[PDB]
Amino acid sequence: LHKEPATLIKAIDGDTMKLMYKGQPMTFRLLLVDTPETKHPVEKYGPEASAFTKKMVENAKKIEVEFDKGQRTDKYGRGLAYIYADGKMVNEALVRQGLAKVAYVYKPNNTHEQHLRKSEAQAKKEKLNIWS
Amino acid sequence: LHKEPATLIKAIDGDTMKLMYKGQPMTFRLLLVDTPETKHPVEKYGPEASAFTKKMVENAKKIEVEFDKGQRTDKYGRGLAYIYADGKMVNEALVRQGLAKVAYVYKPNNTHEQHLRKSEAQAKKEKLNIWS
Ligand SMILES: Cc1cn([C@H]2C[C@H](OP(=O)(O)O)[C@@H](COP(=O)(O)O)O2)c(=O)[nH]c1=O
Ligand SMILES: Cc1cn([C@H]2C[C@H](OP(=O)(O)O)[C@@H](COP(=O)(O)O)O2)c(=O)[nH]c1=O
Ligand SMILES: [Ca+2]
Ligand SMILES: [Ca+2]
Repeated sequence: LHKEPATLIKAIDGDTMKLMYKGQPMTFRLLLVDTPETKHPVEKYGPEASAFTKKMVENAKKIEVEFDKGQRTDKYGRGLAYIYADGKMVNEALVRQGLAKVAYVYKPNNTHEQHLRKSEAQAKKEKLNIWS
Repeated sequence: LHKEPATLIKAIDGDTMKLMYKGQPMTFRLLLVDTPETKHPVEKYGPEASAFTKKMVENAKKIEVEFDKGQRTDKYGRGLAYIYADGKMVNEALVRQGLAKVAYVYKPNNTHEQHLRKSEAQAKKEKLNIWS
């Protein structure tokens, strides 16, 4: 796996954002996590998660995307990646805060599954947000 | 944020101590500050800060811990908190004396950041210890 540059266009919610990738606007969805819903007819913590992600990506010097080993886009045409803001994985950051659950683990896009799972466990142990 | 009871087990240095929290021994590290080093291969004021903290927590009737809004432990498994000795925040007391600098401000655990920064400013104006 390798990290590639991208440019933030717009934060959408906790786990979705619009990025400029290779000179094309693309919706990206975070691999291996689910932040709570705020669009589809609002879950508890859905708003917080969004704010968190929005802040984390807006404030970054650099945004990078890292595809996994399998599919790079979902059925909705969303890029599927691990996305890093100045080197800190957004996917992990959310989970570590109890603002996301590890979810949608579709092989073979599961390289960071164990890392994320352990962040989840700590968050759960610390009774943070979703786990509170 | 809410204050929770704990029991002193041992003062370690200026910004680290061992407490009994919910019936288990844990190392705790003070949020938002850094006292000078005395362990890792001895900075100026390190010994002074240790003594201050040790005195403040040993003489207390009650010790309380106050977690902030995010992570409750660091990578070393140390609890991250605002610690209060008879209602007095140890973190602030140190800063107020110029025995610690405000440091390691890692969002979102930054609730008392401003209060501490003001204490620091006064300690600096007064040319205390580290700022002397
Ligand atoms: C994270 C992820 C989501 N998805 C799909 C699964 C869900 O589709 P369905 O809605 O049709 O079940 C949806 C979850 O995304 P959201 O959490 O953005 O809704 O996106 C993937 O196909 N692969 C992925 O890796
Ligand atoms: C105060 C604090 C320290 N730490 C870490 C940062 C430093 O890690 P590194 O040692 O890996 O740089 C270390 C500083 O504490 P000390 O002053 O006890 O060294 O503890 C946190 O991760 N979060 C915190 O809130
Ligand atoms: Ca979601
Ligand atoms: Ca220190």
